[PDB]
Amino acid sequence: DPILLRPVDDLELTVRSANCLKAEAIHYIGDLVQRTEVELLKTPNLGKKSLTEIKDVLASRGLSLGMRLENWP
Amino acid sequence: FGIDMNTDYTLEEVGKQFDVTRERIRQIEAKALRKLRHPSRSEVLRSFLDD
DNA sequence: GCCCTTTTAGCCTTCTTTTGTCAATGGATTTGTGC
DNA sequence: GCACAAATCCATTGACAAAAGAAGGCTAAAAGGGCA
Repeated sequence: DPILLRPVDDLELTVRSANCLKAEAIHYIGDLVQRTEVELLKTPNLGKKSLTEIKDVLASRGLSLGMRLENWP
Repeated sequence: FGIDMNTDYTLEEVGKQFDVTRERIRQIEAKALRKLRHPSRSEVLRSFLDD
């Protein structure tokens, strides 16, 4: 789906968010929606704030956490 | 810029209106243009560009 | 008509400025994280 | 719930590079006149 196939700087969130995404190899939304609360939380310097803003932005776009990908690419 | 206003001022005039030095004004405007460059803020403006 | 001449308008490159551009730097909150 | 541990947003400071004016010289039209 077009929503999960955009860059990590697509939804325009905190710069710490993008830094942590590239620090856990997050560069596309396809597996960014694959990560659940714990998996995202494990990262360094990505506490409540960044992950919960991810939650809020995708909720404004409606999607959810940890969606299991096939047909990727 | 001249948006909904009279003569567009230089950086120093914007700073005197904001009591900040010109380089902060340049950083702020660059920040805003970066924010506007991405879609969700660019799709509507960009359709005005038939180029 | 014929040059001479005198003149003035306009471009045309230097120099002085004004304005923007780029790099670094406290230091303040803030967010993260261990307890 | 608390207490430290960087990440990082508001502002300088310097050093500078590129328009923008201001001007001073050259071309260079361009009035303008005067032997018949």
